[PDB]
Amino acid sequence: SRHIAIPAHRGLITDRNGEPLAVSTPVTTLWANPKELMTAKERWPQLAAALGQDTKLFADRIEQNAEREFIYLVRGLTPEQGEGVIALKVPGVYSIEEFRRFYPAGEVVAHAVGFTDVDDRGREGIELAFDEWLAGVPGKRQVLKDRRGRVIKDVQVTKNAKPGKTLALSIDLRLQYLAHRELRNALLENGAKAGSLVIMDVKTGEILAMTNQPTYNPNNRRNLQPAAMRNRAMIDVFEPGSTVKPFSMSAALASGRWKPSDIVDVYPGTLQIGRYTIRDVSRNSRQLDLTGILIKSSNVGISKIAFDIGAESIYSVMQQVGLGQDTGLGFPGERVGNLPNHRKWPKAETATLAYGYGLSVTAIQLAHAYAALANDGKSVPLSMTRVDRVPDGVQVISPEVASTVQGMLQQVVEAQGGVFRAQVPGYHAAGKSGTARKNAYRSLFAGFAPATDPRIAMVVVIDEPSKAGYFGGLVSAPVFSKVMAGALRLMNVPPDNLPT
Ligand SMILES: *C(=O)[C@@H](NC(=O)/C(=N\OC)c1csc(N)n1)[C@@H]1N=C(C(=O)O)C(=C)CS1
Repeated sequence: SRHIAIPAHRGLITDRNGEPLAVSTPVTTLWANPKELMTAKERWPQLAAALGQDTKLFADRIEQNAEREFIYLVRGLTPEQGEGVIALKVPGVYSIEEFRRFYPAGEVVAHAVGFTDVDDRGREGIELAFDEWLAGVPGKRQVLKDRRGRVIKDVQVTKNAKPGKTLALSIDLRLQYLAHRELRNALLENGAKAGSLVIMDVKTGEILAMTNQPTYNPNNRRNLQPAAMRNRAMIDVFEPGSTVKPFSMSAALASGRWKPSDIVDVYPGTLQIGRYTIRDVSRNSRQLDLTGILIKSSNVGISKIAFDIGAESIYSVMQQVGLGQDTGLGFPGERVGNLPNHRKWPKAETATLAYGYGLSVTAIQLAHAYAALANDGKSVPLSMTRVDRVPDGVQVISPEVASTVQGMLQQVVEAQGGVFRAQVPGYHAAGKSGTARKNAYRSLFAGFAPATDPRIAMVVVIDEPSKAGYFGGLVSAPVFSKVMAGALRLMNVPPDNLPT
């Protein structure tokens, strides 16, 4: 009276410049027909020894499967060892060439690229998200096999196997390597638990780099730490704190009620709402301008503006920029987080929202929001694939307001008492630091550069540094500076810190 398969070649994954990130490698699979093996039991020990398996257990397996016409012996071998096994001429042993992925960049892009399971199907990262694109379609062979199950003849092919298609990611391996190295070093210098760093192109929406620590070698899937396998930029939610204040400020400027030169009274550094007390870390301020509120990261100052303008305006900005919103990336394990909403906002939620307490975002969401702000208020859809034709953006923040806030974030980095460690020598940079209290802290910095014409947005999240420095401007700001400094030269962006 059979229907055997023709493996499809799994589609190549490259970075944006064509560097291979996931490559299908030929392997040899060996299967057997126990009906033939039963006629050649004397050959089994030599075959067993060559496969690794135990002599008596392997013999027990065949004796147990004597009546079956197909069984698997082994599925992953090099074609070097596959040819060595084939040369034994054992009756009933047949071979099939399959594919197993190899990841040339390994740990550098393990979380973004992801990996494949035993069936060459996508399980994590891009491999999973674009499995349909990458997998291709297996084919159906037909062969004449007699009563013994011996493949005697080849009668027909029922379906032709179609290879998967190539996919170019948005990731720039040069930028990915830099962010990976700098984030790892920063975690070691701070003795931190974990970290994430994302770089995005503000003009096209492309994710140029996305790294997390700890990472793993997807070529070493020796069943490592599941926790280490977490793509934190997409699956871990956190309260963004001060890094969300530029969006609260954007709502204030768009309200018509506030200008940067306006003053807010933040004395004595605390603000009471019933049983709840809002508190600033530095409580030696009285009058602060809107830029000063961001520089000093005054929670009181941002709260007073929020009460004046209303939480609805702030909620609308944070929602439209994507905080706690679906990214559209289609990553099955990716987290949306949560953006609290109310019909009538009470005072406590208005203040906490404006200073980012009780909100849940991802590092990718936080970065995308900063990308929209940097892109004069236009939100460009997120993309993990190279973008050749840029989709239309949505104007989420008015150009004037976004431009004004950009200037304010530049003063945060450049002005007296600002986050000078986030300065990117040679360029004008802008950003906002954050420190979230979980005696353990999370240190954040989000920003963009060059301020004169933003090109790149970046988010640096370091979880639980355990050394002396713990402020976002101390722990995460230097990482932004180091990575931003390298990324601008790697993209050949002209330095904008020039003389007047
Ligand atoms: C801004 O992020 C703000 N941080 C906080 O208010 C919090 N803890 O203070 C240490 C917080 C917000 S949500 C949560 N669970 N905890 C001020 N920002 C910074 C900064 O690093 O930018 C400071 C200079 C100190 S606190």
